[PDB]
Amino acid sequence: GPVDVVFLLHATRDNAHNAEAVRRVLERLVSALGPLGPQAAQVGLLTYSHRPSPLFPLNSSHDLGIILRKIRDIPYVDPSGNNLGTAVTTAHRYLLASNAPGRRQQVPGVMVLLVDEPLRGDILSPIREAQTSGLKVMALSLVGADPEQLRRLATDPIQNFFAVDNGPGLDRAVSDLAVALCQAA
Ligand SMILES: [Mg+2]
Ligand SMILES: [Mg+2]
Repeated sequence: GPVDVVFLLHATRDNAHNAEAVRRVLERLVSALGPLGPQAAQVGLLTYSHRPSPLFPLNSSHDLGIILRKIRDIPYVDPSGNNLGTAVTTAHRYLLASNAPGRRQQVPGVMVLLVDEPLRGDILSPIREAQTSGLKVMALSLVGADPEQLRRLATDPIQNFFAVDNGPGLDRAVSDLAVALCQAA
């Protein structure tokens, strides 16, 4: 069935060296959603440093080729910063809210969190409010992240996946999340 998915990525000059690995991850996750279309899957994207950067809304395009180029051209230019909290809030207010561009009513909304560093500041309040508004929150913790942080948010439990390494550990986590996304519709 139809689904509105918005991915949240940590993107700075500090983790620019992992951009290609993350791109391949996102490609698999976008594939997991099935055909893109106004009556099918939609994808939005926001990145975060200390500040949030919405890159494109759910209805920016249904052309898979264009969407993947946008992902390819994600700016990794910002200074150091890992403010996931404000990112969640911004993605909610401007990309997944009922009034957001391309957001479809009676369609499940999903917020997918990519994390690769220990989290600073409050994430509990933004995530809880996203859940309360009816959004499904999922998180992929990449190598470098603290795997316990997004597991101890007690708000409803999150579907968490942790890459214990950048190899098979990563592959398993991504596959598990891909299955989880397929079921979210
Ligand atoms: Mg083209
Ligand atoms: Mg950083």
